[PDB]
Amino acid sequence: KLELRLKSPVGAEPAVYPWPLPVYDKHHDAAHEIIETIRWVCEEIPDLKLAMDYDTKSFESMQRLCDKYNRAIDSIHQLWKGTTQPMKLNTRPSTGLLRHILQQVYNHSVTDPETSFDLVAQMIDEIKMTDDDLFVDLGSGVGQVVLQVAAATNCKHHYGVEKADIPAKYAETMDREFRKWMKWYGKKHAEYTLERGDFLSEEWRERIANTSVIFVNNFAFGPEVDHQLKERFANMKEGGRIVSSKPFAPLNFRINSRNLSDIGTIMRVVELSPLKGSVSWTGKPVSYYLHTIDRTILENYFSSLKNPKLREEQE
Ligand SMILES: CC(C)N(CCCNC(=O)Nc1ccc(C(C)(C)C)cc1)C[C@H]1O[C@@H](n2cnc3c(N)ncnc32)[C@H](O)[C@@H]1O
Repeated sequence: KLELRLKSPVGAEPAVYPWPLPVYDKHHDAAHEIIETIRWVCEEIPDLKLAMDYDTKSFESMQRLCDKYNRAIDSIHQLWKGTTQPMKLNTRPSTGLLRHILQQVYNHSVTDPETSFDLVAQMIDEIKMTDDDLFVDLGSGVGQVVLQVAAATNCKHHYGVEKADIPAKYAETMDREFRKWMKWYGKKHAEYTLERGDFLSEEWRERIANTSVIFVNNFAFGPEVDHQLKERFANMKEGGRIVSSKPFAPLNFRINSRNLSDIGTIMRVVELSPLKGSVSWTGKPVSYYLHTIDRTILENYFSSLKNPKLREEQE
C-alpha cells in the first residue's frame, strides 16, 4: 500500500490517495487533483505560497511534492501558534477555489459518465441574494449548481429536486464529498438539501409558490412541461425570480384582451448578458433569461381599461 497524503490547512483529516494514482476520466486524474489542491491551498495562505517541472508519473517525484507541501503546512500551523493570526475559518471560497472544490467532489462522487459553472457564477453576481431568499434548482442532476450557489450566497436555504434514480444517487454522494472537502479547506457554505422528487408534484406546487429564486434549465423542455411550470410560477410572490435557459414569456409582451391569463401579465422578462467565449452544443453563444414576478403590469392594464381615453387607444 504505497500512498500519498495531503494535510488539511485547517487540521481536518488528511486526503489519502493510493498509488498508483487513479484516473477519473479522460481529462482528470488524482495527480492533477493533488497538484491543483496544493496550488489552491497556496492561494488560501500567502505564507504557504511564499514557502513553495514535476513528473506526475514518478512516485518519488510526487512524494517530494507532497512532503514539501506537508512540511510547509506543519510549518504554517506552527507560525499560527505564535503571534501570527490563523486563517479566518468562517469564509466562503473564492470562485477559483470553489471551481476546484467542485471538480474535486465530482471526481470522487460520479464514477461513471461545468461551463455551467461559469454561467452560474455570472448569475450569482447579477442576481443579488440575501438571507431573505430561498433558492431552488428544478431538476438538479447530481447537484452541482445547488452546491455552487450554496457555497457562494446567503440564502436561508438551497434545495435541489431531481427525479431520476441515477443522478439522485450520485447526489447523495456529492453531498458527503462536498461537506467533507469544504471542511478540509476550512470554508463555509449556506444550508442546503438535495432531494429526490418530481417538481411537478403537488408537494412542489406549494414549495415553488414560496421560493424566491428558481433556477431551471428548461431549454429542451417540452410544451407540456413548460406550461405546467408556468402554472406553478403563477403562485409566486411579488419580486420572485426565475432564471432559465429558455424564457417562459415573451420579452416584449404587450398585454391585451386575448392574453389576460398568460404568465407575461405578471412578470418582467429580460435577457441576461451572455458569457464572452461561451458556445453551446448548438454553436450559438449562450443566453439566459431572468423573470421577476411583477403584478403592477396587470394592475396598470386594468387601470387603463377604466380610463375611456386609454381604453379607446388600445381599442
Ligand atoms: C437539464 C436540467 C433540467 N437538469 C439537470 C441540470 C443540472 N442543473 C442545472 O443545470 N441547473 C442549472 C444550470 C444553469 C442554469 C442557468 C442559470 C439557466 C444557466 C440554471 C439551472 C436535468 C435533470 O432534471 C431532472 N428533471 C427533469 N424533469 C424533472 C422533473 N419533472 N422533476 C424533477 N426532476 C426533473 C432530470 O432527471 C435530470 O436529472
